Amino acid sequence: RAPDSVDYRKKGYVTPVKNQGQCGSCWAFSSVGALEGQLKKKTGKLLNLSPQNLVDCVSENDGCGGGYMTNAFQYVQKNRGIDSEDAYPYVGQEESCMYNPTGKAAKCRGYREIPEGNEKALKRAVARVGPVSVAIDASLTSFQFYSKGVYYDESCNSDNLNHAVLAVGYGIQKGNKHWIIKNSWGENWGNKGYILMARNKNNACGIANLASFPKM
Ligand SMILES: *[C@]1(O)CO[C@H]2[C@@H]1N(C(=O)[C@H](CC(C)C)NC(=O)c1ccc(-c3csc(N4CCN(C)CC4)n3)cc1)C[C@@H]2F
Ligand code: NA
Repeated sequence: RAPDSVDYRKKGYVTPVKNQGQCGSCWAFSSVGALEGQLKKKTGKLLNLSPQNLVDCVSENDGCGGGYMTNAFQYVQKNRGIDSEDAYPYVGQEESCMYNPTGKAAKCRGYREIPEGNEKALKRAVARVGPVSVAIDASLTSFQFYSKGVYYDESCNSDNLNHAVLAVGYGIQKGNKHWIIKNSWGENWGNKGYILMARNKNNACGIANLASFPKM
């Protein structure tokens, strides 16, 4: 059995909260967050990886028009690397691919998709692998104005995924099981950039429907 609670913020696996701006690069932030966790586990060092590298260079995605995290991990593998944020900084608009192997800060040997809808498998992956890339329905006004507590809205649509975020842990708050979710809308959004989302509540907001992690 996995631990009852896991919080990778407490383990030094999670970089500061970023702000993607208007660019539809949620997928790229979700992807780099999962890579950053694996890089810390493998090398002992926490550093910011480049979402702009992904935006500009993953041709299977649509840059600031959106993308998938699976395609991002596939690119890092096929490309034999991803650059650091410092080497390839975020500008929030699409530009020509500027990937440089001199700035390479991580590699990827593959990825794994979590079995669809399986929150227990997602829990075990978070516990035993690290932070996991996830997609959710973030379209409700109640999500937009999240402040505190465990987020649950009966109107959330588990069949309508429209945002990519990072599951950095899980636990329980006053009896309500949750996922600890890192967003990419700045520290001013939510609770210092984070939201606790209902866990084991009928796959609320589709949290386990499009989850994946990279391998290093
Ligand atoms: C996030 O910033 C949240 O708001 C934005 C952005 N979104 C996404 O990235 C979502 C995330 C999923 C639900 C995990 N993804 C998409 O909406 C998405 C995925 C793929 C594509 C795609 C790939 S190739 C391609 N095109 C279209 C255009 N033609 C000319 C070339 C190929 N499109 C697009 C969008 C959701 C929201 F967009
Ligand atoms: Na692909």
